[PDB]
Amino acid sequence: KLPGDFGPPRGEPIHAVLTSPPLVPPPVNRTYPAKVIVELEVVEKEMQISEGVSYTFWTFGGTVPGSFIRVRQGDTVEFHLKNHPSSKMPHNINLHGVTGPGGGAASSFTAPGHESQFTFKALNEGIYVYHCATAPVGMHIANGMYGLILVEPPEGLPKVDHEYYVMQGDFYTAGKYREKGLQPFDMEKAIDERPSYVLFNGAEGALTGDKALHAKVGETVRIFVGNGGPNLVSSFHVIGAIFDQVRYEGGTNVQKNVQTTLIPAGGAAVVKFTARVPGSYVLVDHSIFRAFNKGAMAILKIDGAENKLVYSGKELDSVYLGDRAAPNMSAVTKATQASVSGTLTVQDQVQAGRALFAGTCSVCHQGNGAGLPGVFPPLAKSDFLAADPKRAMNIVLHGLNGKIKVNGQEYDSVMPPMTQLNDDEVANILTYVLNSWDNPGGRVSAEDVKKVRAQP
Amino acid sequence: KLPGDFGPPRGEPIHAVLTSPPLVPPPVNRTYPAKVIVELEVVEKEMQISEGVSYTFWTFGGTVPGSFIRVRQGDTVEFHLKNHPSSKMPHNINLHGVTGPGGGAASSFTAPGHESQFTFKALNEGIYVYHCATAPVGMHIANGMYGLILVEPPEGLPKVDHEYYVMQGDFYTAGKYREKGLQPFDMEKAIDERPSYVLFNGAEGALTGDKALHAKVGETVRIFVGNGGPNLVSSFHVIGAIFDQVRYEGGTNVQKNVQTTLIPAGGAAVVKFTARVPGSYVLVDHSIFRAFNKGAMAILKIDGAENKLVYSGKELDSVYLGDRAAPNMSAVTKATQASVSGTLTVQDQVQAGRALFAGTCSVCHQGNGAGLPGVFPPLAKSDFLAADPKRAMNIVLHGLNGKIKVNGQEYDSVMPPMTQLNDDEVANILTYVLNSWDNPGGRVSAEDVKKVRAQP
Amino acid sequence: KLPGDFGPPRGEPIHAVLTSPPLVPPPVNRTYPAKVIVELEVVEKEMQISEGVSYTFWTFGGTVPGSFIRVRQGDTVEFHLKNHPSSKMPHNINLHGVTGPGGGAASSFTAPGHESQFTFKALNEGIYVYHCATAPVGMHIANGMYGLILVEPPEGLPKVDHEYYVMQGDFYTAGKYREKGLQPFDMEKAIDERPSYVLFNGAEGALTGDKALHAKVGETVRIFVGNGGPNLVSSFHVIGAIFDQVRYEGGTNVQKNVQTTLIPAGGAAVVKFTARVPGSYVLVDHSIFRAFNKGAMAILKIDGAENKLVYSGKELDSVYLGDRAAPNMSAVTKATQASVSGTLTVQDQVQAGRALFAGTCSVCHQGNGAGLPGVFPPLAKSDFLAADPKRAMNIVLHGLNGKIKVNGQEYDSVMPPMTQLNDDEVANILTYVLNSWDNPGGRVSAEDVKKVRAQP
Ligand code: HEC
Ligand code: HEC
Ligand code: HEC
Ligand SMILES: [Cu+2]
Ligand SMILES: [Cu+2]
Ligand SMILES: [Cu+2]
Ligand SMILES: [Cu+2]
Ligand SMILES: [Cu+2]
Ligand SMILES: [Cu+2]
Repeated sequence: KLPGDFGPPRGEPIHAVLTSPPLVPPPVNRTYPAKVIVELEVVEKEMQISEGVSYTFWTFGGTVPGSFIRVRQGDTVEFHLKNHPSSKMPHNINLHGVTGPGGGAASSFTAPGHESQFTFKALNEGIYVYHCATAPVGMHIANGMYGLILVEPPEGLPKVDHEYYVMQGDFYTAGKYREKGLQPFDMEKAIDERPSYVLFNGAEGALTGDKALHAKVGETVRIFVGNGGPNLVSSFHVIGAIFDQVRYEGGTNVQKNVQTTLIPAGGAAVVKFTARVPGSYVLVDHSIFRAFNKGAMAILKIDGAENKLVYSGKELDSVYLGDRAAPNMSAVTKATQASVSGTLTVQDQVQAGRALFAGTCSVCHQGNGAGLPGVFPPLAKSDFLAADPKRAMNIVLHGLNGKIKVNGQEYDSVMPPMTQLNDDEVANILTYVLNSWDNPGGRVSAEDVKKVRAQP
Repeated sequence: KLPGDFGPPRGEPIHAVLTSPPLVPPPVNRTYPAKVIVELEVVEKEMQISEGVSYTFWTFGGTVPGSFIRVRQGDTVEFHLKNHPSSKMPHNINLHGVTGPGGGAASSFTAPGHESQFTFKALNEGIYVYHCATAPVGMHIANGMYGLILVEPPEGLPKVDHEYYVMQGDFYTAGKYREKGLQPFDMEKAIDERPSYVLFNGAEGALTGDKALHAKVGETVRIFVGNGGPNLVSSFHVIGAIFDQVRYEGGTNVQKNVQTTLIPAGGAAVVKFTARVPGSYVLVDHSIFRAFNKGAMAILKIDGAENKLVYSGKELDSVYLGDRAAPNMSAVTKATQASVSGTLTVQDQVQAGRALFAGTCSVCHQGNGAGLPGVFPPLAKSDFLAADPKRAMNIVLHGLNGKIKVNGQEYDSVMPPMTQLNDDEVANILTYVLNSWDNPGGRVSAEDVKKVRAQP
Repeated sequence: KLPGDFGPPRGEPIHAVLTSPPLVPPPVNRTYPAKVIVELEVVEKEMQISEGVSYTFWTFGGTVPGSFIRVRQGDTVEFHLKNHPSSKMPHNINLHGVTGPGGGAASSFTAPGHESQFTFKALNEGIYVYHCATAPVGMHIANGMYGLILVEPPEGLPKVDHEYYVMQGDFYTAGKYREKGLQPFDMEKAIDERPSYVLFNGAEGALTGDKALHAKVGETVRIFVGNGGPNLVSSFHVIGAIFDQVRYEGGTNVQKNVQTTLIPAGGAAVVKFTARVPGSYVLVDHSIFRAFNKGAMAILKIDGAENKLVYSGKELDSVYLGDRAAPNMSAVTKATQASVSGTLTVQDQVQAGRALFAGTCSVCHQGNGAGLPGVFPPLAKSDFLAADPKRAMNIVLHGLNGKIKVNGQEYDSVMPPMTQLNDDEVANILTYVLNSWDNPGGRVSAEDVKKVRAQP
């Protein structure tokens, strides 16, 4: 007999439990094969990919990644794909782990307002990516059409305290990283495999700050980790921790005691972690510019007792978490909305600048702007700043080096350029600085920065 | 004793069986070590990399990938490399799995019209890439100079019903993807790892349509899978199926029951598949823009009985196979030749357009141009098209959105731009549309499209 | 108990042995857990990334990669990070394998002239990358802030004859590959993952020529192999040899008998090799343009007796090692310094050209400039060259094809363009050619080449 040869479906049909990320459906907890009816609906919708940056996502079930599907090896799955009548595109589905043409894609082609169905036996146990397979396939996947399906072994997976759902994807916007507004898909960037964002669960900050995953010291955590791509291979890593186990798809091989593991485009793995020390543990793609310049960071926050014999030291994690150490960056979202409305206040800018100043500036100038005498000059009550507050725009954009004097102290160092910052970002940061620490006040606009950036 | 310590060569020397892709030489079927004489000749030659796109390939044995070499662990191999006198470049060979300097490259340097020889013992069992290692090494590999050598274990590999030879490579043309004509190698793209094509066996469509690999339900298939690079790592995947086994090079580890596996640049693996359900099973690099935008798709076609208990659904695989669902795209080849000759007819364009319309347009407008009332507007007898057939060029290149009326029905949707299409492609597709379904006829030329593309 | 539950530290504290690449500290050779005090100092310093190309590296311990740290599983490590007062940036450290927030980064933030300390228990055996984790994290890593820490199993690793330390990194210069002078970090290239250099141990030629690693026939070699990134995944390969074992981080899985293995960004592996045949064995990233166009080649040189039954052939390894076959390229370094000083002589240029001519030109024109009658035309006493020595600049930059006559012999072949060569390189090569083999003498300057390159 084939694999999953467990007998005919028994009992009543089961109408399947789908879940939204980062959560997983419960274990099926049964010892017999069932007929499982799955209903999944495609929805095309604008969502925020980053604070003040909107994108038209194409979704399975209203989320990126799509709704999580959980069945048992040997089940017969009757799959219903609906395409919402608001959709502009046709869609379909390819489930990895399906035995058949297109993994279902050949049978699930569904126009807006229609529904398709096909049936498959889940022969292969494992964790599997599913995704849309409608031409142009890459555009559909790039727009967010991917998720996971778990096919349990017949005895179920071992019990753990938490199960979570995390999926990486690469995204291609016409605009640059953190450029505000509704950003179109960019086919040229996509073909060249040059993403503007690389994210977990469809957005910057999806799993950071107040949206972190949780567990307690001593608890076990299983994460179902997908890589939807379309194009990147993840050097998937947990900062400050180790994986007890890493298992790809339905593979017989299991790797144990590793921290860094390569996930193919379209690949999926199950990882397991045991919490040992409190704090924030960071899931990243260790192709590091993805993690720290394009959004590829997610957090597991562990609460419980300290273990000073295992780890003893200070906890200044804003030095690397930067602007994602805080609970959120809602001040940026709000400043952007107010700017679109034409109602942007000085305070709107100050609070957005405060959020962005973390990491970006604070690593050298400190959270309080004091700097460090002789090494980093102060922004707090800075005579150099007050002498020519406009020149601060050039300093941020193009850097500063050479001998300067600030508040009666000599400096001879190097501030790197930060040209990657967008005009609103520079404007907001500088407005924050001007309105803090007894600086002269006033404001810098995005338009001011635009003019300075354009100077030869 | 070293590995492969099986005794001295016995018997008469064996003059080795080389094969062209996608076929493999027979199992050596012997229990003793032999002296094996291998003769391989380099040939530089123009071949079609895509329909109407020529490239000057540099080849081992006249093909990309090069001729497959099959020996037994413990054999002594006397390797003769000839370089055809028509060659312009010198060449050599590095066989992975060889124990010695350059894997042979140090001893096989061969000018045009010359022959070299070196001898090695095959100590290491496994599947191995070989390639040219002549400066500039990357240019030689990019031009197609790679293949596989199998070193069998002494007892042979387990018997299977079919053995096939598939090798991925990344290619670098001065022109864009599907731009017609003789395309030079592009060193700048190659250094930047920005390929224009990513292919199996040296050409788009090498293993699709009427050139698919075959097997029957119940049969086992072994594929020797190489990645010649030069630069890309393949997220190697089979759509709608699973690999029973994946083994890299001569490694002791074997992974079982996986669908997606990472093959390094210069890597090789042996995969095994058991056919379970009829249909087309697609080998891809799941860095998806490679598979669906740059040519990285190959097909294994399985014939036999349906198994509706395992898979039950419709078979509309043109939705993802697109223009590669058909037996071939020879109409494109022919239209391109006629265009070069100055003898391009309306019918030449119509048939080339018909081939390209599959996937590219048919996913929304349907194979018969009818569209779907209220959702996708018709191209069949389209009053909107007839009203300004020229505007169709702008629609294809730059998309269309907003409210329009077509054949007495209102539409308010979005047709994405398709700027990646080349001028001949747009011209041919539109000529096909104009001459089908009682549309007004006439034709669009590549030159017409060029003018429209150049408008600001 | 956790992992590494071996008891409390015993004995006196041990002040740890750090080593500079390519060497490793000795095995700890003990059976009890210790308190180990580690002192590591950050130094920012200019070094040569390539001959005549300077870069401002940021280093742990004065080298790239940083000093190697070696402890035993179950040790308590008291980590002191100093930041030299000459530093312009703050720094910190994240050690993979540490159980705690940021792998230490949260507790080791250190301004110039300061010192930090934190303590951790080494629970996890394995080889691990460490790196700086100070915002912007990618810039710090790109500038060279990474190394390895080995956490031994309690019984120690098996004995071998040699242990070496090799770490790959990708680097991002404003200038192009081999463009001379002090090269700034290029943030735009880094974000796009488009490195100008890909190196082992921080420099082109760090481990080639007279800086090769050594062993003898019959000896075992262990290499601790890191990939610091920041961005690339290495298709890590040894030319002409095989790895007996490859083990990632602290993983339970060990792969045996492979030649090509994928190392994630931020990953580390221990590989083992047994020397069998004399010669030069090349460690490369087999994304081949990295290895042969961006510096990603290192050498293990094996001395001892020939084994003609295993490998019998000539040894012309300059065909692929090119300009790295020689002991060094010091003539390039010297010519560049003299050019900066305004004291560049004809002889300075001749010797620099001689070094660069290897591989680059010699593969076709031969080491003695004789070429091959009818196939490659001579540079030795070339009438074609003497007829218009200036035209040689265009020939190098833009190639040459078609019918020509040289020293009374007809040629009809193709010399590819070599536009990637920098102006000084072309000038030096041509000066070498003009002053060798009874050619007319004189010289070509970088400024001459610049003018020709700029012609339309
Ligand atoms: C990596 C260190 C570092 C970072 C990050 C950094 N700076 Fe600076 N900044 C400096 C140094 C050093 C100087 C002094 C330069 C010199 O010696 O020529 C400086 C100078 C300045 C000055 C002028 C002198 C003064 O004290 O008024 C301003 C204004 C300033 N920085 C603002 C910012 C802002 C705003 C940010 C973030 C957007 C930022 N800097 C990020 C190191 C840094
Ligand atoms: C993903 C869906 C999709 C694809 C693929 C697509 N179209 Fe369209 N096309 C549309 C939609 C929707 C409209 C109507 C746009 C609107 O509502 O503003 C349209 C409009 C048009 C029109 C004008 C209206 C009409 O019916 O005459 C033409 C002509 C056309 N398409 C031709 C093509 C051609 C040729 C191709 C392929 C090269 C193509 N389209 C590919 C969705 C698509
Ligand atoms: C891959 C082969 C190859 C390489 C590498 C190469 N050449 Fe050539 N070179 C040729 C060929 C072939 C010709 C003749 C072209 C023709 O037939 O039109 C040529 C022609 C020339 C000529 C003009 C004819 C003559 O003999 O004087 C010069 C000068 C020359 N090469 C110099 C160089 C220099 C300097 C280098 C390296 C920087 C170089 N070449 C690298 C193949 C090569
Ligand atoms: Cu879709
Ligand atoms: Cu897929
Ligand atoms: Cu070659
Ligand atoms: Cu190789
Ligand atoms: Cu640092
Ligand atoms: Cu790290």
